[PDB]
Amino acid sequence: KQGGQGLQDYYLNQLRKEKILATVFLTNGFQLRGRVVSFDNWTVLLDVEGKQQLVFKHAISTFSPQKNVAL
Amino acid sequence: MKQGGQGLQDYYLNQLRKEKILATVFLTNGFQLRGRVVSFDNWTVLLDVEGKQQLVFKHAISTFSPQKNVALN
Amino acid sequence: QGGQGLQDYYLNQLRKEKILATVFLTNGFQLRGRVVSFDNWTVLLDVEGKQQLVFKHAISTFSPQKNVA
Amino acid sequence: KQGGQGLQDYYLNQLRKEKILATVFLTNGFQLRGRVVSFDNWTVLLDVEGKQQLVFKHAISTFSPQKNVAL
Amino acid sequence: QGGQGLQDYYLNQLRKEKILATVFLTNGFQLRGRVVSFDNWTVLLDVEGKQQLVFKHAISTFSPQKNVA
Amino acid sequence: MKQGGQGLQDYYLNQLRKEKILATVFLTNGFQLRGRVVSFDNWTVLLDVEGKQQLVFKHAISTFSPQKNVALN
Repeated sequence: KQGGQGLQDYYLNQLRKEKILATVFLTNGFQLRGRVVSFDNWTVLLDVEGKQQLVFKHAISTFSPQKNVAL
Repeated sequence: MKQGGQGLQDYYLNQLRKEKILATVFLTNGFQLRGRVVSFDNWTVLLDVEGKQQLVFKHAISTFSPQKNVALN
Repeated sequence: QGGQGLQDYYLNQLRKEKILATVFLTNGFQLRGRVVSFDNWTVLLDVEGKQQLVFKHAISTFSPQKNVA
Repeated sequence: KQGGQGLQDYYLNQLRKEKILATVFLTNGFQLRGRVVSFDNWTVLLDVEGKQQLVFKHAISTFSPQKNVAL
Repeated sequence: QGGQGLQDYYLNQLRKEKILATVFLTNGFQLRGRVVSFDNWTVLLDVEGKQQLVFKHAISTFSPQKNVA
Repeated sequence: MKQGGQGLQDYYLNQLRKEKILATVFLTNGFQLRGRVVSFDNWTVLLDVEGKQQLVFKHAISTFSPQKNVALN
């Protein structure tokens, strides 16, 4: 649903469902290693060693997963 | 009853607000705040930091890092 | 009139009460002044009697000298 | 016309009409000293010592005029 | 389907032609890879067989090894 | 015939494009390019830099600095 974010929504939903570990590079140069708990259009909820991280997507540069998502 | 595509954001910040959970807020410029959520809209967050008020624009916010986890659904 | 009531109210109180505030930019640069006006994208600041038009996308935080009610 | 940019459009139009010199601080830390030739919603056209500068507004931090605009 | 025909066509050619490209981020950081997919906000890159989901707001420029027609 | 609020931008980049005027393009990260406009839409610019193609996102662009001034109206 909602066009122009089919890749984005699918990919983050795969990361979350598959519990794939990923490095999330922020545009400020900081980085987090975690699993996707949830997302909406503007934010992602992360688990980093049992603590919760709410990351704004405008702050995100890259997702780097441990293993690839099936397309 | 929600504006689509911001249900996670709105709920989480509201949970942070209602529970008055202390959080470290990392800004995109590398600055950081330790405080509690007083209010929010679509574009800004109002923080309580040691009894002083900080109005933070969400575009400048990178991460919310809470002291206690928020209950989801 | 939008989903922006917190921001509009707060900047409006800062203006009306003439509260002095430090405005930290995403630059890491900062301005210390009073708000004269704003719309959705900009704020007009008074800094030692001189006018500064700051874009809101460039702004990080408003830090007021005294709290807004 | 066009609500929520009454301050912005008026102020930049005053700078342009009045030919007031201003320092334009960019969010990258660079700065230009010039006069407003034109603007739309996303850009400003600047004159800096006789040469033209097209500045994107998303790149602009602050306008600092030599003299104040009448409100 | 928008005002975004240049961008959509170009990334689509890069993908179809399998052109290797350097992707410079607003970070000053860079990625060297191939485009697997994109939507309006993200691009999927192949970097040495590993997947990188890069947000378009984080991207500065695409620099292709060979020109697109 | 124009999309409101981008008449200056669209005209100027099109003039730069039609005249093939050489320009220095300063990016927000401090990087810079010297080239000519091949194409643009709302979100990107295509550059010719010494015969090589550069697709620049407009959000990463700070300034266009032209070699020759563009004729306005």
